[PDB]
Amino acid sequence: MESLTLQPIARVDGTINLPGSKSVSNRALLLAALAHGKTVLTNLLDSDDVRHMLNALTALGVSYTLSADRTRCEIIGNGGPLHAEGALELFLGNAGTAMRPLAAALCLGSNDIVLTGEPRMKERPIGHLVDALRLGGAKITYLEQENYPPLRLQGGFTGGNVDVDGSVSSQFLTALLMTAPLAPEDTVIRIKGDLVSKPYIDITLNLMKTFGVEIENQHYQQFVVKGGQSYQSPGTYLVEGDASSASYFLAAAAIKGGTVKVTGIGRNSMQGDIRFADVLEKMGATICWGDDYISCTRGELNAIDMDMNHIPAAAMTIATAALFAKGTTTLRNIYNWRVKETDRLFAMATELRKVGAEVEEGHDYIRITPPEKLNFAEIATYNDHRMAMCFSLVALSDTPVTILDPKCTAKTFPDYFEQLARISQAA
Ligand SMILES: C[C@](O[C@@H]1CC(C(=O)O)=C[C@@H](OP(=O)(O)O)[C@H]1O)(OP(=O)(O)O)C(=O)O
Repeated sequence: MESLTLQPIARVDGTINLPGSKSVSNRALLLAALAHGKTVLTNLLDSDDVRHMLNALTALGVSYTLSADRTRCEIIGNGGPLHAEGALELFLGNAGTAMRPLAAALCLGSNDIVLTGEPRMKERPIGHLVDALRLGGAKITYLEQENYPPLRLQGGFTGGNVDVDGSVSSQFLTALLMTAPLAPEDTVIRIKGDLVSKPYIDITLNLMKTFGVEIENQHYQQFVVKGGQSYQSPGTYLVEGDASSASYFLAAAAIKGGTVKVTGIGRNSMQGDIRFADVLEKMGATICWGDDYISCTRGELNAIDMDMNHIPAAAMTIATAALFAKGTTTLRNIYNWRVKETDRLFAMATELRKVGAEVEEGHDYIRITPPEKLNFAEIATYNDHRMAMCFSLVALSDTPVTILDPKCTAKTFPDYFEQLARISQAA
């Protein structure tokens, strides 16, 4: 068991050029692979989730080249649905943005492919997506627990009337949206009830349009898609910096700045997590917006009580930032934290108490009352990059913190600790 100990950080200040967005990167790679023509992606993220998508594309026969730092990728589009037979196994780590989208996309035409991943991925739900794909004609088999990967895909999604549950993950709808345009028949996707993580759907539609396809969005309750379309290379495409990864650095400034500026995202970003900056502002920090940067400057930090369903990833960062705020913070409507890299409500509550907070772990919310002063803890990270990054903020205090399995940040941000160190100042 590897670990990293962070000594107290007296002040943070500086500029971070953000690693590429994981959400945009994996959507762009799959759309580029399906598209006609050569796509050149720049500012692509190099992290485990992207690497698993790249390996899957290699396995499927897609040709591409990567620059030395793996942030520039020249992809030769397949000009249509990807194919493989013989129950070829694609190992997808714990990448939801590879597992959910490929589970749908590979249902086009005939195929015989198995999708699997790390143990935790076999515990992340996918039944709502499988139900929807089957309504459209796909043949899908659960090889282990019903409603979870691994899956054996045998093709057959032709389109039609498809209902999909949007209450647990927006990724199921995302996967259907990217797939349906290439199906032979038109598809009408009806959302059953609620839709969580709605901003990620806007990221999907934005990327689909960049690749030549638009659909009819009826108030997010129903989506009308014309079949028989084709994705087309947009030529060179710049991947946005990752707004979820930015959250740690902006929160660091709100706690212990200084001014921290992150570049690669700005007021025009398509990512929902730039709204994390509005939460810091509500807590008392000062935010500056640019075309290609967001900056945060220390002001004060007051507790808040907010529904965080629109920024589930960055919301975790408020849970540790809350340790430094005045008052009790409550984060609501975040049930799906439970079905991600780990059950994040259980994990966040457990680790927060270790550094001294009094915490109520609600079924779909968390309430945090900070201690007068933090104490040292060895933080468990649950194979979850975000637990490691969130708890790194404990060091913006008088106490060091030890983070177990620090390399788990590689899921989306291999260089996280060096980047936090870059803005950490002793004076
Ligand atoms: C969970 C995480 O990020 C998810 C990425 C994502 C997307 O479509 O790009 C949508 C959200 O999932 P949901 O709709 O289920 O809330 C995010 O939480 O990772 P993932 O890609 O493995 O699912 C994360 O990085 O924290």
